[PDB]
Amino acid sequence: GIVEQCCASVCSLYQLENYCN
Amino acid sequence: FVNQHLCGSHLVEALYLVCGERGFFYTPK
Ligand SMILES: [Cu+2]
Repeated sequence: GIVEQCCASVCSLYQLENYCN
Repeated sequence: FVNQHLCGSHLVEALYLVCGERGFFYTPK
C-alpha cells in the first residue's frame, strides 16, 4: 500500500490525502 | 506539488502536514 509505495517508490501529497479522516 | 520519497517517520510527518486537524490513519503492512 502507500506506506510501501512512498518508501519503496514515490508518492504525491495528493495520494496522501486519501489517508485523511 | 512534486513527488515524494518518504520512509519511516518522514511519511507520518507528511501525513500530518497534508491532513492536519482532519486527522489520519497510518496503516502499514
Ligand atoms: Cu531521516
